[PDB]
Amino acid sequence: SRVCQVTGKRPVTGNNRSHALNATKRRFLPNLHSHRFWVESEKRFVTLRVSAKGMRVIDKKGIDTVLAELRARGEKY
Amino acid sequence: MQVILLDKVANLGSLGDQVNVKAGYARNFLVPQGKAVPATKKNIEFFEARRAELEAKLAEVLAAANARAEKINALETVTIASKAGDEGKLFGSIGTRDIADAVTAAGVEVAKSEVRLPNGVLRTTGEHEVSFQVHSEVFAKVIVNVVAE
Amino acid sequence: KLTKRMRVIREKVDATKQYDINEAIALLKELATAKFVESVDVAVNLGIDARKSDQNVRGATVLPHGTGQVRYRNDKNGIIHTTIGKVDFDADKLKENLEALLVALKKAKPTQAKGVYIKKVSISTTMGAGVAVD
Amino acid sequence: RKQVSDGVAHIHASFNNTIVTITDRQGNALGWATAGGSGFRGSRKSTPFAAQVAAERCADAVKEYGIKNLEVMVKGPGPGRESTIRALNAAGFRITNITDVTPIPHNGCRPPKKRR
Amino acid sequence: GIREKIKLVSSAGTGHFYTTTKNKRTKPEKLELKKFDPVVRQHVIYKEAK
RNA sequence: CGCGGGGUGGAGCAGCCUGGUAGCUCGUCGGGCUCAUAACCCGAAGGUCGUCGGUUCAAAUCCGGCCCCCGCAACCA
RNA sequence: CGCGGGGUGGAGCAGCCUGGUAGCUCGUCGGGCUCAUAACCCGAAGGUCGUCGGUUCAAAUCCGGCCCCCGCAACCA
RNA sequence: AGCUUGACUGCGAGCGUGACGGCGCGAGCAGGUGCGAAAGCAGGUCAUAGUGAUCCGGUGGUUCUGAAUGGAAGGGCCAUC
RNA sequence: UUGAGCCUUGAUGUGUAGGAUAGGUGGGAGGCUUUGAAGUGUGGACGCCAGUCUGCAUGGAGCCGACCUUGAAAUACCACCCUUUAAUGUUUGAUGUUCUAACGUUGACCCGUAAUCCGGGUUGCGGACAGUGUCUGGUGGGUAGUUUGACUGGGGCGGUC
RNA sequence: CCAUAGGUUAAUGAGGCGAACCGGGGGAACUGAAACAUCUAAGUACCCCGAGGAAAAGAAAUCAACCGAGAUUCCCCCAG
Repeated sequence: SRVCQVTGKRPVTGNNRSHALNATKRRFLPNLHSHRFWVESEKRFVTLRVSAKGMRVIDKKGIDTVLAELRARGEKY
Repeated sequence: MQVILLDKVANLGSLGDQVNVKAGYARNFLVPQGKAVPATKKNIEFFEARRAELEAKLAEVLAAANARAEKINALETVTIASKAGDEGKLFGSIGTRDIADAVTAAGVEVAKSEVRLPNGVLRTTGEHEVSFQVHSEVFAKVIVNVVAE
Repeated sequence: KLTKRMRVIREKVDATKQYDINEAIALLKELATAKFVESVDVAVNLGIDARKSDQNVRGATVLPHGTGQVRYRNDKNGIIHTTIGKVDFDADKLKENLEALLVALKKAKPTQAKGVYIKKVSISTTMGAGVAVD
Repeated sequence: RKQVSDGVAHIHASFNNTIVTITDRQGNALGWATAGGSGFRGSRKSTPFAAQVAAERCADAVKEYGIKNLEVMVKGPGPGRESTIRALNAAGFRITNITDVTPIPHNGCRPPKKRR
Repeated sequence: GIREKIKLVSSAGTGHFYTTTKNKRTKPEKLELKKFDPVVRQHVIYKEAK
């Protein structure tokens, strides 16, 4: 499923308003991307399905610290 | 990214400054190689106290050792046996690891990833000047000899 | 290519850091020294449009120290120029008179003029550099 | 500017015109003049006198470069071909060696049947 | 029609205005009439406006 | 309505640029010339260089108002 | 039956639209070139603007009756 | 033909005409104006067609309001597109 | 490399009158020179090619403002800028080329594993392209929702409102 | 190479069902507008996931108003 492994941004639905306000159900998809992250302690690579903003959270927080949060919820990376 | 370095990046690296680089440049290169580290108050504390003292020179002590690795083989002319055909044009297109397993068998304990071949992948037969990578600017030019069997 | 005398004068002036009204009057004596006593001219840069007929600003001012009646009329640039007296006088004399100048300039403030009026007012001596004050 | 010392003049003399250009020894052109741009529209376009002023107006525009000696490579038959070099001799240049580079085929493609 | 409507603005400080039409293609001069002004209650001249 | 820039010899256009320079092609006439229309060439007549006012030693150019025109995008009373 | 368009020298077409001045080509007539005809060169004439009436200072033009020609329509059962 | 701007502002008893919206006439009163010596006349044109309701929005004037207060934006009111 | 803005600084700009390849304006008449001068040698920058400018130097310590014909005064000194422009610093952008770490890999090989899925690891090939999300111009009957008037000697056509 | 992935065994919990209610994730149209596109119908029907006996929300970066009140939830007014 299109779910960011870090932030948990699932696809949300909204409308696709035209000029004449003709609403038509559209869906917003999170900017997901598979990326190979490097964990310093384990000295191995970890590929996660992360959103662009999700990379910044892995950037600001400790990469292993956010990995700690993932195993806290019980989802293997 | 306001990353603080650990090594001598050849263009903006002075071992320890807190320069501003693009996000990709750090997360894909400097970090996974150990050349630098994203500036955190915690590791900066461990920098101007623990790392900037002698840990800074710890990386450079083996750098001088690789300067000797620059000349493990004093002869600088390694002979390798290779099968070929008439008028040059050898049997098979060699690889860089062809040099790796031959030179370590007769001298320099080198690996595949550090030998640089500026002249294609050597399709020409004779004596050519291949280069090694022991440092960022320190280069050794060994002339390997591929002669027809 | 410039000569000796004017060389040190521009070297005495930091062309980017524009000075205060308090000590800029004292900085013109840093420039002036000749066989005859010079006078200070005030080049007032205004942000009005000179191509329009509705923005012709000019008038006369009776300066309390003289040199006195001083007239002025803007050019095809939107910048007007005036002089206020000889530089060999009192420092505070030079201070208070130019203050009355921008008051007189705001006296004839155009109604069709858009934007901040006083752009960059620079005072300068006959044989010295130009110093703009805030 | 570049101040090129030597140069090679080229002359493309056809039956209805002549376009003389002046280039250096490396082939990169540095200016030209035609008999068609010197006025001469029609019958006068294919005349040796028109080839004369073409060599003169090409003697100019190359002044920025000021070339001393000049190699001459004339090409094709026609009304100019000779009055363009004599005019270029008196142009002031130093004609080094004159050659004929006419494109003669060895019975290649077939020429038209036109003209009656 | 092709007769443009104009704005007859007052002369006094008040912004009171009269409104009427005018064929500019025929009469190229501006109107300078005299009409009543209700906020000061007097008769002043009125000038052209768009 | 808001915006952009033009009126230039019988026609269009350049010159508007950073202000002092009315030229080119087709057209009319006369002439040279060929068998001859034409091609070619010389010269002349032909323009308040939109209108008024202002700035200036000088404006068709700069500036303001305006007549008209072509084009652009918008038009949910 | 109705809609739209048209009727202009001898022929074939413009100008009607937004009223005051009718042009292009061929043709016709006179002259020239040629032994002569054609072609070519030069000059000129020729139009009740379908017809009648009205509105208008003025009607080929705006409007209506009528006549002729052309296209469309003339339909569902 | 001379002189001028009543093609005026605030109202308007009493009537006509319409299902209604709405349209039309109007002596007279107050301020002030033009013309005339004066009495008086003028709030368009001999009269009857020349024109569209509302919503929304634009421009100008008016502290009427303006969500804690002082202001402002935005509304209301008037003129007007 | 190449555009643009800007800063410092050096240049840049001949109707005609005329010694002047001078834009307006502007305070005022001394600057200039021995922190090595007028004249000239010579190359260059600019060039409506009229006459500016200029590094080094024999030389050697001078040069010249109102004065004059001008609408103007002399870049002798200096100020704010208009045009044209040059070196530097700086700021980002648009292209070109190379590289490898992101990414792709429906290439070969090895392992999980007797599995042409897949995941991982060597290596090779591309390569910051591609592809994906968000915003956005165009196209869009492929698709969906609908509109498509009334009067009328029945309706349609014509005409009317 | 180490290490992990993978694999075997033991221990514990879960799965399905159930009338309505409850929270969250997706989400119509007929219809009204005397047509219809904004709008309404309605975040209703319906589908899905999860939970309890109730569930939800909940102890103010809440209002109020220059005087004060004090979490949430439900009902009657406020008020068509």
